[PDB]
Amino acid sequence: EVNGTISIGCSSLIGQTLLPEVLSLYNAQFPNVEIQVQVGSTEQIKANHRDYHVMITRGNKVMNLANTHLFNDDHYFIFPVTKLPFIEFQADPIYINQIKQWYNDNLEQDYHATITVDQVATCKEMLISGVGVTILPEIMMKNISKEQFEFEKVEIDNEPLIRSTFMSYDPSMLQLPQVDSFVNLMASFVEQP
Amino acid sequence: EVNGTISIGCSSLIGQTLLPEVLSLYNAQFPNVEIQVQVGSTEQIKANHRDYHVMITRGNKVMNLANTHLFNDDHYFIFPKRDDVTKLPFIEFQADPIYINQIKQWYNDNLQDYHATITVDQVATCKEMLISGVGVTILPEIMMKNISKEQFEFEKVEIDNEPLIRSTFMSYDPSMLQLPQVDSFVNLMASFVEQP
Repeated sequence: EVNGTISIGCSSLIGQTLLPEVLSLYNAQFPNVEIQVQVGSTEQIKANHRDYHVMITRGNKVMNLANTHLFNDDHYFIFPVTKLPFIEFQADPIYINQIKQWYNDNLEQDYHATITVDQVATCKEMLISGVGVTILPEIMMKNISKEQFEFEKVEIDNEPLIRSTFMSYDPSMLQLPQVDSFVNLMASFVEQP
Repeated sequence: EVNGTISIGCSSLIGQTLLPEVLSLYNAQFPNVEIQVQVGSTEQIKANHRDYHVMITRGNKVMNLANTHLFNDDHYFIFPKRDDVTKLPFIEFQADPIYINQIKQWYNDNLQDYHATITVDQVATCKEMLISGVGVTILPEIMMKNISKEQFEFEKVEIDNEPLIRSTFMSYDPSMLQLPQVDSFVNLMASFVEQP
């Protein structure tokens, strides 16, 4: 009975972790809805906001839209250290600067990124294949061998480095049944029992 | 010693499969080279070709560049462990239309009419959608690692028949070979893709 098209734009990391799980529920409850997913950078998604009924991004609340905080991720420094290449991914400069500062503080030498990549997913695969060491958000940490790697929680002044994920939309869109459906499902999905 | 910076642009699927393996080798041999990787659509990459010293894309050779064929992928139709499979949603990814039309055609021939219920941009998302039980899909074989052979069956895609294959290419401006870090990367790829 609910049946249009919903166009979702989200951070790339979300598209390989949260979103498939969410879409399994959604499609099961609303099978007659056609789903389009586009992934990319937050800044990309925000730039293209008009293409999307709903955006899921990382960083901060988006301007002139409703926002729902979905969750926070912790971070882990992952290594087989000063001599190994650090793999840096692309994000807003405040967050990268927290990681740089942490590396400078808790390691001996100066932070230098030998390899820089767009996406966290690529970064993780670079890690798994031995290219170097990196820091990951914990939601990206599954299927990394606990035998080959060590995991150290990243804290700054004894407070975990965290990143927030948000769902953003124009409240007016809730007039579209298929969108209202997705936003409500999502309010439920992000609560913990 | 080889240094400077190399800027690589590739298809998104390549950044999770081939490229880490290649970059482990490359960084081991040429530790003083700074590496930048950008992933995306073959369209996107080719559009931004001036940001990149080297591109690795899927489809066909790129125009006004040197091209090196790297390899070919087979394809598998993947579904929960089967002939009640047309009642399940099919997940389509974005690629050039000839390629997508082969997949559609094969579906129509071998199964109901093709209809994508979920469409996503990247093959990797498509695979994670598969793993999470959203539906069934066709994947290139290089994307099939870690898909539980306990939960899923794998059927090879053939068209008259003639497996459905997709080609990967490395493209570059031959003048770039004057940059030692680029000449290095390209020669390394030449042997990386050969098989013992």
